[PDB]
Amino acid sequence: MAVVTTRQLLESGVHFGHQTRRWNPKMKRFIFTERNGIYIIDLHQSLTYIDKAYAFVKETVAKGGQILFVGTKKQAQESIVEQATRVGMPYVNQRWLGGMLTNFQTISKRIARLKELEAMDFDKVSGSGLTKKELLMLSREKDKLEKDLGGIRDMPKVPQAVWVVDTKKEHLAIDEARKLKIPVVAILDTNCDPDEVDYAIPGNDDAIRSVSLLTRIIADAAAEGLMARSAGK
RNA sequence: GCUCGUGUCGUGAGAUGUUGGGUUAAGUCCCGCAACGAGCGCAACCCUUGUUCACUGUUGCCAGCACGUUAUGGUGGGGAC
Repeated sequence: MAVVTTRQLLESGVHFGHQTRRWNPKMKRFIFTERNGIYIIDLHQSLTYIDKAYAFVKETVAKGGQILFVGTKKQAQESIVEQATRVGMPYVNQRWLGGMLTNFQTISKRIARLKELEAMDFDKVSGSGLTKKELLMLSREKDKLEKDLGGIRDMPKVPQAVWVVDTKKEHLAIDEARKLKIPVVAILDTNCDPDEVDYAIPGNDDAIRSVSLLTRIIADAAAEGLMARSAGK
């Protein structure tokens, strides 16, 4: 969308990148100016790329829409979850584990187990008595499953697209996504790869708000598409 | 301790899980983790021993009561031990 063009980007500081020490060579075209070691995003083609990502997410929600918001960095832990819960869009925030996208059967088994336990554990703790170190360990297992699984509850089948923040940390997600052929949209700074991302959105990924405004705008896009789905049906 | 399902890595045998840090009598748990799970083992359920309560009182027991061959709770009786 408009997102007041480059004004919001410049005020927030998206133009920041990484220094010369580590760099992905596929960024040769993507160079504005060498300012104080930190690489500078031109932020001009960024508008076009975010517009293209917006168009693709509109098309995905037109065909029905299922975006998996994957995130692990401390700069996005407290940002991804709130917007994903607001839009009602599936998300993972703590320890994206090997599988899920490929271990569909096991993850669905754990989804069913979590669904049944979230009721039976509460019924047992609130009703009939139970001894210690058994109810306690079941509650602890519930807590661990809740910590390691958030918005993954609601998915009937394989998703439609995945939104990635800090692909360097969440590398395995893109490998699974490319193996199973799902659209990928990711935040990439000057050290990431365009070959493994179809709809690439360059920009900083080291600040809390730097990923927060992008996740907020894509959440607004998802909410608008979900509203339009009422007429689309 | 030994393995499996699925995933993943490798052309392949195979690997990962099951490595690492901490802990435990224990692959016992915890933390992190391309692993996510499960199974047989460990543990627990069983028997016995250590404390205690209720119930029952003979062929067991005898605190309070009455005699007993002198004598043996032998006796009527007693639920205390």
